[PDB]
Amino acid sequence: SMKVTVVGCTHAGTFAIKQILAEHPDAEVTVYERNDVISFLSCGIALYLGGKVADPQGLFYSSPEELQKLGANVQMNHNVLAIDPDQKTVTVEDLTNHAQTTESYDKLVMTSGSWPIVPKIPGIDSDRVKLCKNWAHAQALIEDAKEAKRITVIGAGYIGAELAEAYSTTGHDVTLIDAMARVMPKYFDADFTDVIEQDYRDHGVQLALGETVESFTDSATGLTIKTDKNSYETDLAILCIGFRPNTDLLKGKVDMAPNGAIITDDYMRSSNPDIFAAGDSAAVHYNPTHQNAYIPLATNAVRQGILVGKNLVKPTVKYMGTQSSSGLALYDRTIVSTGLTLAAAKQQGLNAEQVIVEDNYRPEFMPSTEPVLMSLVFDPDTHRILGGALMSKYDVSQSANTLSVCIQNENTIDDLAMVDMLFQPNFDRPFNYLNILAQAAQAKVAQSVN
Amino acid sequence: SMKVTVVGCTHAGTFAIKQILAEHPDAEVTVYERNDVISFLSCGIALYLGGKVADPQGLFYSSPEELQKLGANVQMNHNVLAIDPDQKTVTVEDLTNHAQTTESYDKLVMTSGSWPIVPKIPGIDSDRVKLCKNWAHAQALIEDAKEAKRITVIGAGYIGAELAEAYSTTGHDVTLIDAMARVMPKYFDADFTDVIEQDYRDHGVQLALGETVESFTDSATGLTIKTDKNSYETDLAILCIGFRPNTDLLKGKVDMAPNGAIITDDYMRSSNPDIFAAGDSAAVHYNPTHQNAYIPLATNAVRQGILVGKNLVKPTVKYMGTQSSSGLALYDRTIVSTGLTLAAAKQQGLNAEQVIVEDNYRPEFMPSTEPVLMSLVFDPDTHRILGGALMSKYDVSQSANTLSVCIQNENTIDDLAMVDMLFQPNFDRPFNYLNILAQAAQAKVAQSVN
Ligand SMILES: Cc1cc2nc3c(=O)[nH]c(=O)nc-3n(C[C@H](O)[C@H](O)[C@H](O)COP(=O)(O)OP(=O)(O)OC[C@H]3O[C@@H](n4cnc5c(N)ncnc54)[C@H](O)[C@@H]3O)c2cc1C
Ligand SMILES: Cc1cc2nc3c(=O)[nH]c(=O)nc-3n(C[C@H](O)[C@H](O)[C@H](O)COP(=O)(O)OP(=O)(O)OC[C@H]3O[C@@H](n4cnc5c(N)ncnc54)[C@H](O)[C@@H]3O)c2cc1C
Repeated sequence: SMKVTVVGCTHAGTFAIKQILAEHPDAEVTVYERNDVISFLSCGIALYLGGKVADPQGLFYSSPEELQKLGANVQMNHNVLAIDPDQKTVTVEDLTNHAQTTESYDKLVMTSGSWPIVPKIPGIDSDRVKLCKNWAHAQALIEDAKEAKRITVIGAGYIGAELAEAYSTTGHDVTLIDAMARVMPKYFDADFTDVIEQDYRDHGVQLALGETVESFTDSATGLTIKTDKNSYETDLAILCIGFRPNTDLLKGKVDMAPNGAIITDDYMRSSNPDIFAAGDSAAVHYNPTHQNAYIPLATNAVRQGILVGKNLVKPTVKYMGTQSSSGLALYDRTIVSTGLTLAAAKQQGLNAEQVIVEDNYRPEFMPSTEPVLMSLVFDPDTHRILGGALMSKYDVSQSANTLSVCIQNENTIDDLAMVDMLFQPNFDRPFNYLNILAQAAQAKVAQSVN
Repeated sequence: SMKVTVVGCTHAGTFAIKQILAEHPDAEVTVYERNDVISFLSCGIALYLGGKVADPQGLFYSSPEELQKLGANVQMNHNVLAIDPDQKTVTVEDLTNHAQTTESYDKLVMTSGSWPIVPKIPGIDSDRVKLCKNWAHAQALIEDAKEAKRITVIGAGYIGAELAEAYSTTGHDVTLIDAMARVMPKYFDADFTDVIEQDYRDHGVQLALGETVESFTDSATGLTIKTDKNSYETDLAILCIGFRPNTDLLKGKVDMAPNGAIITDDYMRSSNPDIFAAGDSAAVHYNPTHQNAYIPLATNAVRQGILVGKNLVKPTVKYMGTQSSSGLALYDRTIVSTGLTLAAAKQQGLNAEQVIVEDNYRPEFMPSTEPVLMSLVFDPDTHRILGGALMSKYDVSQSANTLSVCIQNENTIDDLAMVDMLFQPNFDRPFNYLNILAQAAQAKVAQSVN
């Protein structure tokens, strides 16, 4: 029977194994995972530290026992040491006793995920510097936070943004450091990040943007972080400066993006047709640019993992690409986005323009309403929508998914300006705020012809 | 100068006039309207009677003074008595002094809307039987509600359902009478309306479904309503049994649906190329069936009004059709839908199947979560989505707009099962509930092929 080896099992491996067992019940599925746990939702780390999680056992949706019950050979606490594609073998180490074995496979599923970026900064190995990815990192931060009054987050991505907000609302002195000029520049344009950065300042968070960390120096009174512009002392530092594909097992053996992300076809097959990749270990087709990108999100992991099971024997279901749709909740604001920002679109030489619209999402005669700040990025010549974002105290998260479907179908600002959307004052004005947003883009395009 | 006559001005006429004046500033636009007010939002009637509207003056978004300021010859309190499309002339009556005039036009915009259906039932002319459409009807119900403990709603569509809910939550004894079997069967299937009808019973509303009103008889202690199965005494009866296109001015002169709705091309031109129709006076292109239908919603009126302005001279912007996307709030429940129900699809002999899913909309480890009941109607052959509905105490209204864009682009259950949507525990599971909905539809299709 067909032998399948799965390297790594958090989200992409979990969905791949379940899919393979469901559609090929005769296949021999062996899975190796360094940790003793699977299906951990890292998105809940900041939610717990922020107080919002009572039972940490709810942060798991699967288990090694469940995959075993489904018919999988589950080998937890195993570290894959080598992958031999020409001999189609794999060498694995049992971390409980160093026992090494060499096994054959017919298909290999590379779901080894990613690992945080740790730069060559002097003193970064300090015990007051912590990572924040897996369940082990979470349990450490859970116990270490009660004593760390001063928290410093290094890296102003969405993960770093969530940690700073979660620690600020729980009685900590928070400093947010990043070398980039703005917070979360991949998701939102300057109009959005200006409001968010003001929210951090209003809540006492010290913003140290545009500064590069140079050294970590430990003393009795805490950890001293020196940047090219200032110096800070903290009780704990957390690294949130991005992720790197954990694919060195296949380096030089399958085609890769410069950062190590495995390049796949539309059926999740690598350059080696017997090695599949899914999740943080792989690149994704970015629909707005029709090129590969590294977008390490759980949405890609669960989707690509399913496709691995669909296409294990032969191509069956094509990958639909992604728009990198994301959403965040910070200081009672819902901040969502999808596709390209204006900055990213121009940074990549695309013909793009932007409209910014602020409106109450539902009529004022209602008992309450709330302003929603909206952005729409579009090609001024083809009118094709390239991206969009919404920010409001009202939960506007589902509108980003509406925009994602628009971009998936390559709809224009003219499609969105008039497409049928419901009206009821409990929810919106006669035209939905997404219609109003696209009508503003039309007016900006019209203001150009005349 | 091009002379334009607009017959009727609530929503479709308001948007048409503003659009015509903006894109043809040198048009002579003359508008006649029986009422002395424009742009009244009839959806606010039930919202006020439910205590959700402090100032009823805010239920307007434009005014005759505004249209005149924009350049239009605004003739309020005028009743158009005749239209001659051959000679391109109109005959109007000034309702303030009975004065009649006769004017010519180059183009005529027929935005005469609709009027409630009044059946030939004995006693229905009683002063205790009230209509519920325009601002004059609203003021009467606002003043009568104080003296009407017992309210009887006739017609269990969305309008009557909202009135019954509004009165019942404000201390009124409510009876909901209708001859059809379910409430709002044009929007929702039985799984949804069973829960809705149960909410009415839990809140003390007397559901008189499957009953046919036979007479209204005034008595000493109010109004006696006799049906074929029961007898009711009430203080106020409100007719909510549907709407008829108010188009008798053009009967036999332009092509019409059997109910009188004016049939237009994709540019809102009637069979007479110089007469446009928009709003409740017209039939709409229904995308799920690709046929003309009568769907009197404010969403269609504001859209088709805009298209009249853009297509006044020559065809410029095509009509995108509609999905009849709608949404309501009944007893803290957000209930939204778009496209075909399974009942309506089978009633028209369409190859259609349905899947029903109930799930918590976001993970259980969050501080709170809420169940959402979901429906997806699809063609089991082509996999094309025909319609969908969602119901939850959490505001899921935006998801119906996502399904509308899906139907607009003729996406399949396979497209929706895997299309990129954001994940963050504040909003959804790793797969958005819309993804999960379409994945269950794939499962139903899969269990039939094997
Ligand atoms: C704090 C945090 C918050 C996040 N929030 C969100 C969010 O809100 N929304 C969203 O969409 N995404 C979010 N993400 C990203 C999301 O968690 C990742 O995309 C997801 O973990 C990727 O799934 P994966 O299984 O492909 O990768 P991984 O989770 O990294 O799984 C890889 C596994 O492979 C194992 N492994 C690696 N090498 C070997 C080897 N030689 N032998 C054996 N095992 C090996 C590793 O032990 C690891 O467990 C967040 C991430 C973090 C860190
Ligand atoms: C209680 C109620 C609640 C509703 N709730 C919603 C909702 O929540 N969401 C939604 O999308 N839709 C809703 N609707 C429907 C929506 O209000 C209508 O579709 C909308 O009014 C249609 O706009 P219209 O201008 O085309 O038609 P109309 O509102 O009927 O306007 C027609 C105008 O033309 C005038 N007129 C007619 N004949 C003549 C004549 N010979 N001479 C001069 N003037 C004339 C009339 O006086 C009238 O003012 C609701 C309707 C009602 C009645």
